[PDB]
Formats: sequence, structure tokens, C-alpha cells
Amino acid sequence: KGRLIEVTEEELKKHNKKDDCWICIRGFVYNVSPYMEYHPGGEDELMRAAGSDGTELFDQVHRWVNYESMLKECLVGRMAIKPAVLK
Amino acid sequence: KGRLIEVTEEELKKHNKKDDCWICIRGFVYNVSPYMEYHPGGEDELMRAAGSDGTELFDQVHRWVNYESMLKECLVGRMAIKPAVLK
Ligand code: HEM
Ligand code: HEM
Repeated sequence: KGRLIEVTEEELKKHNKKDDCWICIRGFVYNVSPYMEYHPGGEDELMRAAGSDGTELFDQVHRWVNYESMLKECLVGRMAIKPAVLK
Repeated sequence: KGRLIEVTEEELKKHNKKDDCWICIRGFVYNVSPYMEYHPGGEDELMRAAGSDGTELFDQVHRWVNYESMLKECLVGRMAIKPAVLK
């Protein structure tokens, strides 16, 4: 139970510390704390997106990196949507 | 004295509550708590950037709003930089 969740922005922003770092990329939310020590660009760079939507930063440095496959085991879930999104 | 300070990432993240809400826009840090009740987009929207760098969110909704003049009385200071930034 509880493998994949809906993530509100309020929830996402709680996870803004190195040891508890969530980032949203294209609506998918990942727990990148276990990846911190491996990121080729270093920890400080990854932390620029801590607790936030990292899509723009990600796209400005390496748009084609296969994050979905690399981070699959760290997938938290998906960002919540406003009902109007579905109009 | 003490009107403008250097703001670290650690310090910025502490000011994440509605009554003590700091937002960084383009390196400038503002305590927006007094502005909460006036923001045309409402309080929830402004809270999306609480205790964080709000530049991307700000630019996604109203790039041209004159925040420097509007929020001048709320200016905390500037984000810290690493020495390497000055190379
Ligand atoms: C969202 C904030 C991120 C920032 C600011 C960032 C920044 C960087 C930077 C500066 C580099 C070195 C690029 C260069 O010197 O050309 C890099 C490399 C790399 N990063 Fe990130 N990164 C972010 C997120 C991620 C994430 C989430 C992943 C993994 C899913 C990732 C995987 C990689 C990979 C695979 C490389 C090496 C690409 C190559 O071999 O050329 N990055 N990153
Ligand atoms: C922190 C400094 C900010 C200032 C000084 C500011 C100022 C303003 C102003 C002047 C408007 C009305 C613009 C108009 O007349 O067309 C507005 C609306 C709005 N604001 Fe902000 N804002 C700030 C931050 C933010 C942030 C960070 C967000 C998003 C997280 C946001 C979300 C919105 C939204 C959604 C609207 C209504 C936009 C629309 O319906 O087109 N604001 N704000």
C-alpha cells in the first residue's frame, strides 16, 4: 500500500533538505536524497531544485537525461492538479 | 543599522510561514508577510514560493511586475554566493 501518492505543492516544499529532498520533474515527484551523492553535477546543483519543480533547471542543463529510468526506484508519485486542468 | 543582510539558503528556508514569509526573486530577498493581504493573486499563490526562490514562479505568471519598487520596504537583503561565482 502507499507506493505512489498525490503530492501537493505544500507537501513537496516540506522536502527541501539534503537528507529529505523531493523534486518534481514534468509532474513526476522523486525522492532524490539517495541520488545526492551520485549526481554528476554535484549536490549543490541538485539542491537548487529541492522541494520544488525542477523541470526548468533540468531542461537548461541536460534535457535528455533519462531521469524516469534512473530514478524509478525513488518515484514518490505525481503532482496534484487543479480540476480546471481537465477542461 | 541591520537593514540589509546576507541571506543563506538555510536562513531563507526557515521563513516559510504566512506570518514570517521570505521569498527570493532574482537574488533579492523580501519578507512578503505584510503584502499577503494585498497580493492580487491571493495568499495561497504567494505561499507557493514561501521560504524559497520564487523567481521561476514569478516569471511564469507576471514577469514584468515591478516587485523591486512595490516591495522596497520589505527588502531583507541578498542571497549569499560562493566565492567561485566571482571568477
Ligand atoms: C534539477 C536540478 C539539476 C541541476 C541544476 C543539475 C545540474 C547538473 C550539472 C550542472 C551537470 C553537469 C553538466 C555539465 O557540466 O555539462 C549535471 C550532470 C548530470 N546530471 Fe544533473 N542536474 C539536475 C538534476 C538532475 C537529475 C534529477 C538527474 C538524474 C535523474 C541528473 C542527472 C545528471 C546526469 C546523468 C549528468 C551527466 C550527463 C552527461 O553524462 O553528460 N541531474 N547536472
Ligand atoms: C513576491 C512578489 C509578488 C508581487 C509584487 C506580485 C504582484 C502581483 C500583481 C501586481 C498582480 C496583478 C497583475 C495584473 O494587474 O495583471 C499579481 C497577480 C497574480 N499573482 Fe503575483 N506577485 C508576486 C508574487 C507571486 C508569485 C510567486 C506567484 C506564484 C507563485 C504569484 C501568483 C499570482 C497569480 C496567479 C496572479 C493572477 C494572475 C492572473 O490571473 O493572470 N504572485 N501579482
